[PDB]
Amino acid sequence: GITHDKMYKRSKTGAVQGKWHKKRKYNLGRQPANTKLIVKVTSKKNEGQKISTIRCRGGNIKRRALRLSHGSFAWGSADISHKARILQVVYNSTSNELVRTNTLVKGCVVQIDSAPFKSALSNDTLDKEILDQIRGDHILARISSRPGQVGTADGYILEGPELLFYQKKLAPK
Amino acid sequence: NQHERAYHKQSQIFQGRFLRKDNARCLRFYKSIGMGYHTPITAINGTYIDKKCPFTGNVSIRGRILRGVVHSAKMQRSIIVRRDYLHFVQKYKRYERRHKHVAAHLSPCFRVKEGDIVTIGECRPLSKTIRFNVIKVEPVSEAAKKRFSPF
Amino acid sequence: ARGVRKHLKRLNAPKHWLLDKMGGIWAPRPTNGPHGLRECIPLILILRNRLHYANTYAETSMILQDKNVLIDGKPRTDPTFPVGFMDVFEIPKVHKTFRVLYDVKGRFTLVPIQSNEAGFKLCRVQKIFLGDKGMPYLSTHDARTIRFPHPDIKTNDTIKINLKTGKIDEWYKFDIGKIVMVTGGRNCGRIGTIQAIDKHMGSYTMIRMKDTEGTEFLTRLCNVFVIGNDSPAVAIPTTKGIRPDIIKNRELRLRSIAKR
Amino acid sequence: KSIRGCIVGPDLHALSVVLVDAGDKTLPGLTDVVVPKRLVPKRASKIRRLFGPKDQMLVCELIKELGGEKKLKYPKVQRVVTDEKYARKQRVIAEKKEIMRKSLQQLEEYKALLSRMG
RNA sequence: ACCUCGGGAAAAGGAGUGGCUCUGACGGCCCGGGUCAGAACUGGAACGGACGCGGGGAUCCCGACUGUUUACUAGAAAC
RNA sequence: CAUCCGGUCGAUCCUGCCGGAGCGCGACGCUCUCCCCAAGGACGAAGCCAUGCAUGCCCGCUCACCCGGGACGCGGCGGACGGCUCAGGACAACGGUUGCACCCCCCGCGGCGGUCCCUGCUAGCCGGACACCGCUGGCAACCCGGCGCCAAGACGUGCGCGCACGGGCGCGCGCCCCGCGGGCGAGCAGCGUGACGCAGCGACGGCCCGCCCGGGCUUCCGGGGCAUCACCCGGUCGGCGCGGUCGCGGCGCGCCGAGGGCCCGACGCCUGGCGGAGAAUCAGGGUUCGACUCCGGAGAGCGGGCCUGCGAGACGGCCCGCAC
RNA sequence: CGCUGCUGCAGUUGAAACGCCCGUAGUUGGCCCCCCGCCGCCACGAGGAAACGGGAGCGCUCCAGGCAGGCCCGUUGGCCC
Repeated sequence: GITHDKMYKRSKTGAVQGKWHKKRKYNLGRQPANTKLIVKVTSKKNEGQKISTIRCRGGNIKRRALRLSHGSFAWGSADISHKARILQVVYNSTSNELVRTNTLVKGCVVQIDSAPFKSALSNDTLDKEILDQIRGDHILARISSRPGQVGTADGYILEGPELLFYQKKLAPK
Repeated sequence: NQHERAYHKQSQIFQGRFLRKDNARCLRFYKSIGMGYHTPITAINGTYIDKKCPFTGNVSIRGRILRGVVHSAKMQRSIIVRRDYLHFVQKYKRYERRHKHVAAHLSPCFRVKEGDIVTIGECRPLSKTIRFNVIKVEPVSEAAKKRFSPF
Repeated sequence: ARGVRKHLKRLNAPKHWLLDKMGGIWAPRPTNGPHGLRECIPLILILRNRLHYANTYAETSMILQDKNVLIDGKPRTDPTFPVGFMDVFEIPKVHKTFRVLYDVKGRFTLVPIQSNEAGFKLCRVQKIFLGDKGMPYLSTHDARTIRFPHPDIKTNDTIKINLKTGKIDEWYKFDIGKIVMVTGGRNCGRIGTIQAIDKHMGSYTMIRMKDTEGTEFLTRLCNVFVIGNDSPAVAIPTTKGIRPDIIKNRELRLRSIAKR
Repeated sequence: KSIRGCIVGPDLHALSVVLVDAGDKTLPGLTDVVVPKRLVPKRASKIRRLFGPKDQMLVCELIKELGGEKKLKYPKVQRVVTDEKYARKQRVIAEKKEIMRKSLQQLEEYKALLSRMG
């Protein structure tokens, strides 16, 4: 019964708009997916990453992710891409309450294990700052994929002014 | 600017471009608008972001391109364009001047004061009331009278 | 609401179909296929009304079930199969084959053709699009889809389909001077040379074409179908889209009714 | 619809009990009856079980579809390769290659058409 | 409701409230305040957990009111 | 397809209403020789319903005591169309006009066709298994239990062409602008390359791809009465970041601002309010109605909620409360 | 019923000029430039439903009708709205 029609909403003036129809299955919206992480592998290993699949109007299926673990992350200015497990979620624009639960949302800044990206550090002088993150086992990456709309969490390693901005916000914690 | 709780970047411009030199240094994406309109210099030279701005953002101009005066610039990067028009009644062959208000997105590239003529161009439903986006502005004087104009 | 409509009311049905108001409370519901309802006419209507070969819908189904008629060379059993411009309706058992074109008054007309003419049918490319790994495809008015077209062909350029090998034969490109036949609206059913094409950037390219009566008709690119270069190419109806006016048709009607 | 629970209780009308083991005992029902199942295998693997194209290798009854003239009754075999069937699949596999072959040929021509123009 | 427009009014009539674990606000020039929000999570269905601390409404009669009054039987509508 | 005439007076001329004169379209009375066409429980009860009836067809897959009848089931396709009514709803539906560079779609038609692996492939063709059915039963009725055999263009699995390729991801034009095209008015597609993923059909090679037809929203302009309704709104109005959706959007949620609407009548309220195409009457101008034939909308006693499917918030589907 | 009045009502006395002045919204504005740009504006298009209403033709025996008919404009069923 969750619906995205504007029949139940007011006008520009703020006038009540009379309802002329009952709910439509063409206007329905499904409940939101909380894409948690398998962060605590100790007691979360008992549930492998699970991606559900929901039928949609047209019969086309949208895979929706319930629990995720790893996604393709790419260092663009180095052309180094590897599948990396997501260690932790930090700093979301929508709410920092989400960050506590680790629920993944497109645009959340995550931390990924640098062990897959180890070869790039040995390759000489790739960028500068990102190399230090590879030397320490945590690299910041933004999830660029919508978990729950494709059931995947791929992303990009943060670089440039964006990396600095995110780090500055996360400096005290 | 820590208070900005989210980094705002043009989607097309890879963040890495700001480093290195000039090989693929386009640091700005400016798209030609069609229907014979010219790109403002402030979209090319601008340092603003704005997804809704037609020239430097992910919005398309298609459909009716009406023109109207600016009722007010009070909203955040938006204007309520007032467009005047005449409605004819046949029984009394006299007409009735009728006015409508339409919300429009104002690009930072443009700067409008109330009363200015703005050529709004139709765009994707961008908000509850915004389905039009300013495509060009021509300035008007401080005080020249309200003047009914149905251009 | 809910899904699709599988019924057509008689007065809703297109005027050109010329169905009787008191003839029925329902009209054939035209099916989907190569032509749309506004730009089609059901196979049952050609056989029941103009041909009169089958007295009732039931007889038309019996004939179709036995594959008596073949359109485009293929025997089709659809009573409601959509039929439109340049479709070759050939009934071999009766020994008579004709094309389906447009009359000056806009009703679809059966125009007799020779065996060479029967073989090929003209087509109009709506546009060329990239799909399935990037191969180009051209979509004809008859919805026939042709992969890998020759590069010169553009949007709105008439081409000719072999219909035996079903491939492109030749291209008569749309340009100033080339003879065209209007397919829709007030000037539907008129063959004229193109005087000019108005670009009208933004929407509705509007073209002006004039027949040999010195009268120019102004019609947008949507219903302009090229029929050969300066030559009319494929055989055209006897009136030849010359635009008979109402007063002139009044005299013609009176001569016909003079005969008893 | 109202259903009843798996636990059995003092009130009851019908209980259905399969037998894991009767025991050495002899019961007039279940030890004095051996069931001759009416139906017989109608598939390729099932025909190759009881009797080890094997269409003729089936027992035959004389019953009509609806129930002096008697039709010898054979239940139709299924999943058995006919010689035309094997052939039918064989030409579709060849047809699939032909579709690839024609597309393979059309592809070189189209690459060439752009190349010859430039 | 009513009103001398000040009141009535804390009207009536409700909802929340604990502990822990956090996250924002707010100054000065890395240094201070401990108040105000917003969350989770937890508890026999609990939290102003003692204590402190209006029952409420509708009227009628007198006296406008705050005042004062028979020490020691009237605190009033009396003065 | 332009008209008047009786009634204020002792008389008279006015203004002014009153009443007649015409046509409808419903009722009511009286009466009716035939034939043709033709409305018919809409009118403040969208009150309640007894009965019978309105949705089937197929023959894919026959070991049902005629035959190759084509029971029954299983499968398949339709039941979402159509019919019915006007309760709801007054910047709405609806009508013309746009858009989707913000989309979804069965059939049909015309195309296109390749599907990594390691294992596990049987590919001359693979597993099991469910009714129908046989028996054993429980039912007041409804309704179903258990046991055993057996089939599919049903099901489960998989043969398969590392330019094998569903989704999503990262990257890959500019130099003031605009002047070829795969394709536009519009930087849009497509793909090249890396990381992911291994989805679909592949057991009588269809996935996909257009067009259509339908849908969803979208622009513009029109879209009641009341001032004894003058101020109104507070997700209200914008911006951002997400989620959700077929998608776009306060649509929802955070976050941040303070908008937004209004004598060119906002907001409220009422409507014995479906709207148009149209209809009645009619010099010209006009007035009133539009349930009802076509089109779009909305609802099946009332609120809700769902499943199936390509499409239903379906009621001759389900589930719940509520009356009956 | 020109008793709703845009055509097209009436306000000295029949009903009816606010007691007066200022006054914003609203509505209304003298004369002037020929030769361009927008606005209305007029004409003619195009585009999209028929039925209906007109309206061509046709003797349903007339008629309300209907698209007919008859060796026939590729018989018709035009066209306007």
